[PDB]
Amino acid sequence: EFMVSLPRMVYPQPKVLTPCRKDVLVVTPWLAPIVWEGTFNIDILNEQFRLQNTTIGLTVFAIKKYVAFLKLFLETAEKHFMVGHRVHYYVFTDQPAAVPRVTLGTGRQLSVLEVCERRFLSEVDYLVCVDVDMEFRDHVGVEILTPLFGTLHPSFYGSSREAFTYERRPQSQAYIPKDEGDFYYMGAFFGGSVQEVQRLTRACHQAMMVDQANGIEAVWHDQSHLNKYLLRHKPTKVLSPEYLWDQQLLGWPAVLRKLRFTAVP
Ligand SMILES: [Hg+2]
Ligand SMILES: [Hg+2]
Ligand SMILES: [Hg+2]
Ligand SMILES: [Hg+2]
Repeated sequence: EFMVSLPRMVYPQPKVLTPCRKDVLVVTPWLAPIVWEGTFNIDILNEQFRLQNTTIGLTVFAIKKYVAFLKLFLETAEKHFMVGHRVHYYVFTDQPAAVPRVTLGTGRQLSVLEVCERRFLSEVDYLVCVDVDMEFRDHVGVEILTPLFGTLHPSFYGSSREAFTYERRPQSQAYIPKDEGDFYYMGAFFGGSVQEVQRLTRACHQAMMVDQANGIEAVWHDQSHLNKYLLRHKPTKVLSPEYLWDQQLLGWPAVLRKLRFTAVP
């Protein structure tokens, strides 16, 4: 928590009387930034995070045929994910011997765990939880780091809340009525401090057990419960769909200046 001074740095003065974006919302109503290209100066942010010796954990589950996605996923993470910072990849897999041997940059490591415990608390400062059937195509960096973040679902970012595919059955712990909801977050990319991520996954797991005891299974299971949690425990940042895109399904709209992390065709 003690933070050394930034060095002198030369960059454009912020413009108080020029909006950052005129096409999109860049702050939530609980004053959490919404991360779009143009909002952040990455040099400032990199300094702040490097001066804290920040370590980022990146977790992926790769079960059965999903092991095939690891090579592209890790290679492209090496090009685009937290470059310059300490990174610890945790690959959770039923096929440890099939994990590809990917060459890592300095300060980057990978653990294979055969299939949250406290090993994370001792090893990393932040945890980022993503799906493996994806590739990085542009910068994903410390601009996302915060106590708790969710990402806007790319199919729903323009939708009204009544059209969100939340769990709508009142018998479910994930239940959200039609007049509630900020955003529709996708399960494929969330994170935060280790403490906040473990709170979330603990809460989701308990709610999911309660539903199962009541003989009910939520519509988009993990994602429905994620959405309920983030409704009731507001994220400290929200990532734009730059951070979770499918170009084959959704193209490349003007509102996206960059496509950073995308579905594999
Ligand atoms: Hg700006
Ligand atoms: Hg995780
Ligand atoms: Hg939950
Ligand atoms: Hg969850």
